[PDB]
Amino acid sequence: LTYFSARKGKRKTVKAVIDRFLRLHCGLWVRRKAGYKKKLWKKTPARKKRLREFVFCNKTQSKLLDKMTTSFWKRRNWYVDDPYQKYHDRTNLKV
Amino acid sequence: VENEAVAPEFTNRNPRNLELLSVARKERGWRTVFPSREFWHRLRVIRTQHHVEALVEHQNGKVVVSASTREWAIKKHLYSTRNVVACESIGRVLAQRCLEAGINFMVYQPTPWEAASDSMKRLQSAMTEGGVVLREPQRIY
Amino acid sequence: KNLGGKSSGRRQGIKKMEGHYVHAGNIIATQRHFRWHPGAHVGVGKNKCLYALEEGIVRYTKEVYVPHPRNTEAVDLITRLPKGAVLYKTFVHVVPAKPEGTFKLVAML
Amino acid sequence: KNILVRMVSEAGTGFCFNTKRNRLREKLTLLHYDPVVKQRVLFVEKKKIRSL
Amino acid sequence: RRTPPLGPMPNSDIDLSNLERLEKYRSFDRYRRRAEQEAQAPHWWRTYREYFGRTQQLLERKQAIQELRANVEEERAARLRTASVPLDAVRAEWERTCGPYHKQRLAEYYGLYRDLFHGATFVPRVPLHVAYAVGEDDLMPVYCGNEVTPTEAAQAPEVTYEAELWTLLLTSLDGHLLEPDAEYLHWLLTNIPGNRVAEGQVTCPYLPPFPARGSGIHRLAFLLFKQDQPIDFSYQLAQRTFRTFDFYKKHQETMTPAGLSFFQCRWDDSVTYIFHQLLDMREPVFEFVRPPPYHPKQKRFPHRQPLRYLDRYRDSHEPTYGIY
Amino acid sequence: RLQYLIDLGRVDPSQPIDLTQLVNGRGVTIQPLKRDYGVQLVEEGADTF
Amino acid sequence: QKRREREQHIAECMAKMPQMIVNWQQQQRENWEKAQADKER
Amino acid sequence: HLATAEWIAEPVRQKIAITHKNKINRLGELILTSESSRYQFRNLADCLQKIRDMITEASQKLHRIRIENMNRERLRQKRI
RNA sequence: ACCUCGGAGCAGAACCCAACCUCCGAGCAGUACAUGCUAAGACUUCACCAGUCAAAGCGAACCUCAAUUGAUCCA
Ligand SMILES: [Mg+2]
Ligand SMILES: [Mg+2]
Ligand SMILES: [Mg+2]
Repeated sequence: LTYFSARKGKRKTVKAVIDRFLRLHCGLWVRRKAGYKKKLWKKTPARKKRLREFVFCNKTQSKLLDKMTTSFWKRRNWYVDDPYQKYHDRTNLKV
Repeated sequence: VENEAVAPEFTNRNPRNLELLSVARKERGWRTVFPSREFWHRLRVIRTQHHVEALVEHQNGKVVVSASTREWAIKKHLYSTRNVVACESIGRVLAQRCLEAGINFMVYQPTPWEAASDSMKRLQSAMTEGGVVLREPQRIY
Repeated sequence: KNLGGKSSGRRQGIKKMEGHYVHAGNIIATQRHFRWHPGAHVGVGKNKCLYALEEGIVRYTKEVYVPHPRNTEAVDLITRLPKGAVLYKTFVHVVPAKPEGTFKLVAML
Repeated sequence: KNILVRMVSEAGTGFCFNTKRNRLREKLTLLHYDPVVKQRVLFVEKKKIRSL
Repeated sequence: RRTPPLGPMPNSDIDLSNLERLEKYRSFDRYRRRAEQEAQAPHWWRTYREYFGRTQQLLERKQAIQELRANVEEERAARLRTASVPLDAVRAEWERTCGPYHKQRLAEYYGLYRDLFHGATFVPRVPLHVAYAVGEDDLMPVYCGNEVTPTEAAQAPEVTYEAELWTLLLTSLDGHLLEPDAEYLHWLLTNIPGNRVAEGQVTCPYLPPFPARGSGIHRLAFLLFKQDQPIDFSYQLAQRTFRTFDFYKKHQETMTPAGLSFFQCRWDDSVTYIFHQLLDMREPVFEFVRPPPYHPKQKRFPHRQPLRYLDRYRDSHEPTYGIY
Repeated sequence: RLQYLIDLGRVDPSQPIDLTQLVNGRGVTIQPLKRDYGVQLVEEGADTF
Repeated sequence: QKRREREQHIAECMAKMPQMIVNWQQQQRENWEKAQADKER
Repeated sequence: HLATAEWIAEPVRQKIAITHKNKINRLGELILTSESSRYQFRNLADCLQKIRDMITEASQKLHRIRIENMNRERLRQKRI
């Protein structure tokens, strides 16, 4: 990525990352599964049910996506009727 | 009140308790092997050379209710202990014996030739007309 | 002139050895042909994989194999046997740990 | 040899689903299940999507 | 590294050199028979069972059936399969001959012996008959293991049995509210002359059965005792509680059990009447509570799980707002 | 939160509570860039209000 | 109005459905009879 | 207390006194709860809605029990 | 000559194990149209991506085969 831009001297986000992923405020990245809309005629319904899911990301995938976006994308967002809003705070972890 | 000192956890040690709430486990497994062990009560017909025999069992193999023709009460009113009349007779007798045992649901699983025998169709018609449903309610999870 | 044969290991075999506590739905063992058969409280997938249907402890036994009468392969294998000959297989059982619920006092009406 | 066709529901409409059928046999009509009507309904095939 | 088998291996003795000289299972059914026999035998490997477990009679019977098959309508009816059986004769003669062993099976299956006598099995020789009055027309009979409502069992039953002293006992093997071991009796009539019941010393008088709501299905024991020498004995549920084992231990010298009939009860509205009216307490209501579902330990990064994973581990389904 | 602000003198309930009074009591920080369109009341703490 | 036209159209087609199913299964039996009659030759 | 409730009609008090008899106390009190929310407004509203549902429905697993009752009546076929 | 996928030996008994090592194969076909929708718990080709299995539930009846395949963007 660009660590220091030529105009501002700031970091830049990679906009592929924003275009594909969802950062929850607790640090979890949500994604969509690869091939969830390809060749559905030859996939069993169990597999199609698996592909139509919002799948969390790895730890190192998560840290790779944190480094590729900026602090704007890491921020609390109090939207109006947000579908994912109950998934931001992390309930009831025992580490 | 001394009278209403109730333990917070009721203990019912009726063996047939959980099976009559249709809550108790059936042995779900055994899919490569005949017959299925998934029942609470099984009706097992034993047709020997000479005698027709009818059992009602648990999964334990504890025979709950039997009716054989090797029994003077039923044998003497019969012509031959092995024919279709023997099976209709042992179906009436078995069904009447099972209503008074508080058993209302068996499973009968025959081989596909014993299914299409006349004497077991007559046995099943005797059981169903007697008052016993030959199909268990599902387990409530 | 020997092309192909570069397939990797399937990583099959037993996942829960005997004595292991097992929760409901755990895969006990994945096989490619029936090395182990489902016994008490053990289910089978389309891939011949043995999973668990109750929570309990896995046990392996040796039992009499009596196939379903509509299974003409194994049934035709039966009728060729001599008169004492009885087939055995190894089965997998889950001995269920918990009771399936208790009665508890709710209210003194 | 086979064709992937779409099947359009006759009622509770706008519902399609794809099937395979031979190049040579007739135009399929089926009884599939509409989750919009939530019933089994005749579907009629309307367009071949791809000759697999 | 082979270790040799402990006992004999199966399929050893039949394993010969000439299989084609050995006659085979032509069928499926014979293999199922032999196979079940080998299932029931004790083995040395680990099996499923380890973990989840006079002359005048034959004379009159031979002449009786020989006279029975000789009639032409019996043969003609039986070959046209329109012959039937009188169920009543079979019922009463079953009450006479081999009924006691079958009532022994039903008492062993319903756990009356492991609970009522700590495993001391016996045989109910006396064909006892108990029935509850259902109005004035008909009456609900008590056979071994029946279902009878506590409305039908509101009033003390009619007891008839063909015999010649006696002590009759009713208990509720499971209906005890406090102790998981004892049982509330319902009526204990003693020193009974012959086969009339009313002239018995009513020591503990009749309660109806009271199973609590949602506490499952209860079994209720009618013991009937051969008494030799007439002995003297002895709505508070601290007073209806005893155990039939160590009760019978005090009196087993000149008294032996001779009759059973037991039945099931569930809740009914009459049991509301029993708890409120004549016991004078609030009724306890039970519910069958299943154990909470296993979920594994929650991870920081639940890799590849769906988004539903975060809901397995929450406890409120309402928007929490935190410090704001 | 708002009961908390009223108890500690930071928001005077004997006057109208506009958004300026929640800002000047520093009860709520709202930033119009980052496109906050204001405050939403939240049912948390409805009992004991 | 969009919702009413869709809902009305679905309700009409569903009113016409069971007759179309019975006609369809009769056509299936014609494929049974004609198929098996073509099997004989 | 269901018996003294002037604000429910007498036939509706009988229908409630019969259908919801498993909620009625020893003291004749219809008792009904809600633990569906963290907010006691929403649980109180759930309780009151249960009551209004009982009056509107009162103004205007079973299968096993059907069979066990039919067989209990087949053994009831025993007169004097 | 090959390049991807699967079976067997090497690699004898949990898993894994190479080679321009030894032998077979695959790039489909057939049936069904609830091959619907949901969902505990798991396995996993040594990562990831992909893959697999699945009870309970709602709704209904009363898939075989080993491989049988192709990401993203764009149309
Ligand atoms: Mg290989
Ligand atoms: Mg390799
Ligand atoms: Mg791995």
